[PDB]
Parts: sequence; C-alpha cells; structure tokens
Amino acid sequence: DSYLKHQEIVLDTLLPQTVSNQWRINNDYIRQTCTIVEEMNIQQRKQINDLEIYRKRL
Amino acid sequence: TSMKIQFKTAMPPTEVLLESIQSKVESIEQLQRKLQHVQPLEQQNNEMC
Repeated sequence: DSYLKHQEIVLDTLLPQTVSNQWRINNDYIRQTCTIVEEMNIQQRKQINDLEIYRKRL
Repeated sequence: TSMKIQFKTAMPPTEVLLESIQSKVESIEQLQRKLQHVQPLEQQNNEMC
C-alpha cells in the first residue's frame, strides 16, 4: 500500500511539470498576439486616412 | 473430513483476513483508480503541450 502511494505522487508531479510548460508556451504567444494586433491596428488607421485623403484631394 | 476441517479453517482465515484486508483492498484499489485518472490527464496535457 505504501509503494502505491510513491507510485501515485510521481504521476501528479508530471501533471504539474506539463501544466507549467503548457501555460508557459501560451504565455509567450499572448505577448506576440498583442504586439502584432497593435501593429495591424496602426496599419488600418493609416489605411483609412489615405482612403479619405485621396478623395479630399481629388 | 478435510473439506470440513480445512474449509472451516479457510473460512475463518478468509473472514479474519477479509475484515482486515477488505479495508486495505479498498485502500489499495481506490488508489489504483487514481493512477487511471492521473494517466489519462497526463496524455491530454502532453498532447496539448
């Protein structure tokens, strides 16, 4: 019965190690998403500016 | 005679063991079920990792 408790705890340690590295990968992705999403926002604003600018010139 | 003598001893040895060991069986068997869930989560986390 004691052996089975040593066997069990080992599995749940790996559950945490996987849990941490899985959340750690997603954590890095998050920053990337927010980096570019801003850059795309910057692009679209500039896009709309030209769109009306070119009209108001003509 | 043997069947009588032996199986009476067996039933006494069994029920004496069972009283002590059915509790320890449940202890040991409910722990085994924990491996079967500790494993099944392990794979989904590895897969998702």
